[PDB]
Amino acid sequence: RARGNEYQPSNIKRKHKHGWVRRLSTPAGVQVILRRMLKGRKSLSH
Amino acid sequence: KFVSWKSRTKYTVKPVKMRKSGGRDHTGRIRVHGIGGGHKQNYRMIDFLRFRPEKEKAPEPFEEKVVVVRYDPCRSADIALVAGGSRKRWIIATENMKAGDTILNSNHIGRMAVAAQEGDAHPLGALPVGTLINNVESEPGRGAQYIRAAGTCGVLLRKVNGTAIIQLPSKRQMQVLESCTATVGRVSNVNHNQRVIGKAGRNRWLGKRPNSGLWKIRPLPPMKSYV
Amino acid sequence: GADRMSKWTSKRGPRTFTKSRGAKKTGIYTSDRKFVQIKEMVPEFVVPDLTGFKLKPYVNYRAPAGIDTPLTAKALFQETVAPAIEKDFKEGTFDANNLEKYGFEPTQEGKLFQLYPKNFPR
Amino acid sequence: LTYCSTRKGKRKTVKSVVHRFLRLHSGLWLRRKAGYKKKLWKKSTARKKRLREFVFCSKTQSKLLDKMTTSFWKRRNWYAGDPYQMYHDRTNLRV
RNA sequence: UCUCCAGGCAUACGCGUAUAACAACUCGGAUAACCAUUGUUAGUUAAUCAGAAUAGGCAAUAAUCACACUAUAAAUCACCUAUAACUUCUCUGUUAACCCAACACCGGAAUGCCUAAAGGAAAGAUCCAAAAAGAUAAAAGGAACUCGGCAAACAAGAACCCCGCCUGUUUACCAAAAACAUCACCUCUAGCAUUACAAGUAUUAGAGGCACUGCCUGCCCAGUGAUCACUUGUUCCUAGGGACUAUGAACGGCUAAACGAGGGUCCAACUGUCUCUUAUCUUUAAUCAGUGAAAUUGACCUUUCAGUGAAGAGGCUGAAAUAUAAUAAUAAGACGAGAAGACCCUAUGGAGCUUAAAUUAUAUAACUUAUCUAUUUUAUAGUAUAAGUUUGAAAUUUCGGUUGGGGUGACC
RNA sequence: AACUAAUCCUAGCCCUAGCCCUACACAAAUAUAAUUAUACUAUUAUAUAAAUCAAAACAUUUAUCCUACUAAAAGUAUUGGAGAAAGAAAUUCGUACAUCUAGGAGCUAUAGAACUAGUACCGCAAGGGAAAGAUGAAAGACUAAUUAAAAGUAAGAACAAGCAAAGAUUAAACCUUGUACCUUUUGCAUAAUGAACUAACUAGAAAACUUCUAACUAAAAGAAUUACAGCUAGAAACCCCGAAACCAAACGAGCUACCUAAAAACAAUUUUAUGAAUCAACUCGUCUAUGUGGCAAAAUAGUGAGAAGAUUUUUAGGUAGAGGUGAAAAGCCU
Ligand SMILES: [Mg+2]
Ligand SMILES: [Mg+2]
Ligand SMILES: [Mg+2]
Ligand SMILES: [Mg+2]
Ligand SMILES: [Mg+2]
Ligand SMILES: [Mg+2]
Ligand SMILES: [Mg+2]
Ligand SMILES: [Mg+2]
Ligand SMILES: [Mg+2]
Ligand SMILES: [Mg+2]
Ligand SMILES: [Mg+2]
Ligand SMILES: [Mg+2]
Ligand SMILES: [Mg+2]
Ligand SMILES: [Mg+2]
Ligand SMILES: [Mg+2]
Ligand SMILES: [Mg+2]
Ligand SMILES: [Mg+2]
Ligand SMILES: [Mg+2]
Ligand SMILES: [Mg+2]
Ligand SMILES: [Mg+2]
Ligand SMILES: [Mg+2]
Ligand SMILES: [Mg+2]
Ligand SMILES: [Mg+2]
Ligand SMILES: [Mg+2]
Ligand SMILES: [Mg+2]
Ligand SMILES: [Mg+2]
Ligand SMILES: [Mg+2]
Ligand SMILES: [Mg+2]
Ligand SMILES: [Mg+2]
Ligand SMILES: [Mg+2]
Ligand SMILES: [Mg+2]
Ligand SMILES: [Mg+2]
Ligand SMILES: [Mg+2]
Ligand SMILES: [Mg+2]
Ligand SMILES: [Mg+2]
Ligand SMILES: [Mg+2]
Ligand SMILES: [Mg+2]
Ligand SMILES: [Mg+2]
Ligand SMILES: [Mg+2]
Ligand SMILES: [Mg+2]
Ligand SMILES: [Mg+2]
Ligand SMILES: [Mg+2]
Ligand SMILES: [Mg+2]
Ligand SMILES: [Mg+2]
Ligand SMILES: [Mg+2]
Ligand SMILES: [Mg+2]
Ligand SMILES: [Mg+2]
Ligand SMILES: [Mg+2]
Ligand SMILES: [Mg+2]
Ligand SMILES: [Mg+2]
Ligand SMILES: [Mg+2]
Repeated sequence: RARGNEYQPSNIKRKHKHGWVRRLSTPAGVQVILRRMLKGRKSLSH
Repeated sequence: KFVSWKSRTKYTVKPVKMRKSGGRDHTGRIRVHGIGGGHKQNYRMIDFLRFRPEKEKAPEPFEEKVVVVRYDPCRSADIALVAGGSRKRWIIATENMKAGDTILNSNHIGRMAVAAQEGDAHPLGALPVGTLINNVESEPGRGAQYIRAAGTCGVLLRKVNGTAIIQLPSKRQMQVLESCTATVGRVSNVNHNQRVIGKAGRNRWLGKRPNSGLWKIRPLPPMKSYV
Repeated sequence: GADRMSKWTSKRGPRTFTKSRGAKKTGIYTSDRKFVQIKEMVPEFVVPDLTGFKLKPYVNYRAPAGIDTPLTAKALFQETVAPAIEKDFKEGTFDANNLEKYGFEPTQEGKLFQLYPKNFPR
Repeated sequence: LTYCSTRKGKRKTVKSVVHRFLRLHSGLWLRRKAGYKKKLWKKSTARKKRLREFVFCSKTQSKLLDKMTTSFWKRRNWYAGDPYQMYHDRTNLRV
């Protein structure tokens, strides 16, 4: 079949998989946020 | 995130909604293969301590009335709703139980042998040698754990002092205190083994997934040459 | 493919997603899915009578602006409290216990308008 | 070998050279004969005598041993009662 | 107004102003007109559509028009007892030709209603070439075509071999199958509870094999005198003396049918597959107008023949030919241009897999001695650890050289 | 007689020196699907770094990585498949520019920071990550000029004949001579690689011994060293781009594989009443043609398979790489 359409948007999935609360739930996720803060990213998470 | 569905603390005769596993654990990984889907089923809380005297009552032999013998999705054997006093409780049904029958549950250890009527629960001391029994309990007051499948009967081989030898359905001999409670007769659905599944789809109804498609003595040095 | 930079508002997402736009709550949602508005929770505008009032939006360009002197605790204290204590000290009828006589408030509890923590809006 | 060491930034001696060869100050190197302690029961008497001797090294071997050791091993040592006292110098060498 | 086409309107999810008007005509739409583009201004209005007090007691009786029935896979708060409270409308969603595919992509995309009352336009203009694509028609013949009846047909019928029992499943993007699964049958493991197996218990569960069905073959189960006596057998005590024996493995030929986009074969019919091609229409082509890519490219003022040469020459040697430039066609050459192709060899380059490679191996599982406990007259049992021994779940590392293709033997 | 272009100088940056810091800069909102005014539901880093790599393999081992004053002792003692390599201490020396905020034989728009910006854009996510600007004192003087100047074109197509030139010639072409460049192949090119062209950028680096030039000289050196003409100082040296891999920690199941929960769809026609039959919707993908930078990074057009079930489909959740899932294709996990 034709590929390239693997993104099937869903806001509930997006915020649950990559959101603020998800990232702060684990120390590894908190370190992800710290790295993005040190780089200066405007968007720390979804 | 997996929470077991077995979270009900109070005994009831109301059927309980069961969540299926698929063979996974609380971790979420497969631990047992061949488990998936099937028909949705409801759990009926069985009571395996036949001699449970009712609340606020003395521990003496009592009788119960058989309301109905139902079909159990969760078991090979069939269950019977039995009523006595003001209490209803599900139990395992023997070979010949019918609706409206009366079954005894006795604490008394007969000094002499007690006549064996199928469906009545007596201590193994009361029973005479050779009587078929089912729903045996390893330890007094523990609750039935053995011979509770369809059609399975255990023979009471011997009694000496306060100990009896029970031959389990696998022919493995077990010993227990004669104070332990057993139910006379074999379990119902005596012809459960004669069933024919017939088609692959019927097994998938029962929550069984297909098997995988995937398809050691070491000689000692003296024998290594001669292998 | 999602937009990460735009704000998260109730217009976006599924119907189940809802959130406020910053309006203060005026009531409670009780059981039975019922909204019960509370009269006290609804702000009431205290509007004065403007009849006979001489102050208008603008001022004469010929009106002199004064020297800027922001009000301080000392300035307030001298204007209000100092004369009373000074007069009482000369008469000798002054004691530490009765500072409330001159306007001191030992505690803010029981006041409709508490200075700290503030319990009234602007 | 190590030309520039991490800690001191210097050349390093190959200690396996220092454990097998003697440098005379004139520039010569001494060594033993390989196998002089091996299987003496099957060697001829003349062969054993040849093995026991101390022998000099060639110009290329001397050049290699010079590269593999640092200057400390090339200095004058004034040992009292040195048995090689006379062999640190060359006499009547025209070349 | 006419000609023709036949998935439309809502909701969900998603999207985020693409909605509408005006003004612009730079950019965007693969061209114009016009705007889906730029700028400015506007917009989507809900108490019904949509989103957003406490403690006890307690339940046998599906659904399918639920009646009759049959079934098996066994299948959806309430109600009651007390306690507490004793009149309320704020907040949020609502536009659109829209989403996922780098694109105004012949793709992907759930539900309800309906099938034209809703929604749309295959042709920028012209011309009627070759080749290429698609549709229709065919004199006589009817598989003579071809690896093969592939494709097509005014046909769409019959039959048999091989394989697999069957319906299913699989290599997203070169394999859909004879492979995998499958009921049935067989082997092995396990006598037990509060997170899987399982709120289960040998007619159960797990691991794995294998078509079933019926029919054959028959490893095998000390001898001899008969429930019975001696010789054996096995143990001991010393060749003697005691002690003790107490249906079915391995296999096969096929239920024998049914079924199959499986692999072969045959007959009938049918035909432009072919003898042997043709005509017409559409697409493309070509001319005109607008817009405008790609691989590729040392430089080129870029010929033929014979020789030379690595099987090899537009360019070298010798003869010959030869005003200059376009347009449309052909594919012999430019070892024509592109791919992560094919084959072989090399590296003291990798990686996957398997073991009977070497080194290890508190993964498990056993044990022994300590240690620590209890008891015990030295014994038992146990065990937050240490040291051993046995298993090996795993881990790490390696693939010397000479040997047409190997096999082998050899050799260094 | 000029188009495309070209020219420019400062925005800032680099390395040191010095110096601890104490900046923690309206209201409101935010850990709930962050930035949503109030109760529901409790809250919490990691046991030893590994491997690559060196040992021309690899298996003990392999500086820094993994820091505790400079210089000397000393690359010495010691350690090491005693191999590759590793490597002290005792013991001597050191008041460091001091003062105040300084300095450059450092860069100048392909440089110097990635930076005009962690933005635009790309990715589900972790993450990756750009490009560019130029008038004058005044624009409240109409936005400046400057340059046969790059390739590319135009002004101005071509004229038998040939690596395109050279010798020439009165004469551009005619006549004569002449097998492109680089890299390799055996020193051989009609071989084989590489190059459309222009501009900018784009690859040899160290002092043990040796040589040359000087100071002083049985002594030389500004402490620790060498010395039977030595010793001290100077000068003189050893490239760039490119794998498949390996390990550690994060991020991923919105695709796909399987599972859990809650839901949905299946007309008509026959039937022994169903993993039955015919055939739509729907799911799949047999065969052929087209397409082959396509409409499409797997499609179109026909033709076909299943189509009440081991069916299909929707929403949310789950299992993660030493792993997961697998009706085993070593298939699938953006
Ligand atoms: Mg993609
Ligand atoms: Mg999906
Ligand atoms: Mg198998
Ligand atoms: Mg207009
Ligand atoms: Mg345009
Ligand atoms: Mg519009
Ligand atoms: Mg607009
Ligand atoms: Mg609308
Ligand atoms: Mg695409
Ligand atoms: Mg219409
Ligand atoms: Mg046309
Ligand atoms: Mg026809
Ligand atoms: Mg014909
Ligand atoms: Mg033929
Ligand atoms: Mg033929
Ligand atoms: Mg055909
Ligand atoms: Mg099959
Ligand atoms: Mg099939
Ligand atoms: Mg498939
Ligand atoms: Mg495939
Ligand atoms: Mg098929
Ligand atoms: Mg296929
Ligand atoms: Mg098979
Ligand atoms: Mg088939
Ligand atoms: Mg025929
Ligand atoms: Mg045109
Ligand atoms: Mg020409
Ligand atoms: Mg020519
Ligand atoms: Mg020729
Ligand atoms: Mg020629
Ligand atoms: Mg042509
Ligand atoms: Mg050609
Ligand atoms: Mg080629
Ligand atoms: Mg080699
Ligand atoms: Mg190595
Ligand atoms: Mg190797
Ligand atoms: Mg290696
Ligand atoms: Mg190692
Ligand atoms: Mg820059
Ligand atoms: Mg940059
Ligand atoms: Mg030019
Ligand atoms: Mg010429
Ligand atoms: Mg080649
Ligand atoms: Mg999912
Ligand atoms: Mg139907
Ligand atoms: Mg069917
Ligand atoms: Mg069909
Ligand atoms: Mg069929
Ligand atoms: Mg599957
Ligand atoms: Mg296989
Ligand atoms: Mg294979």
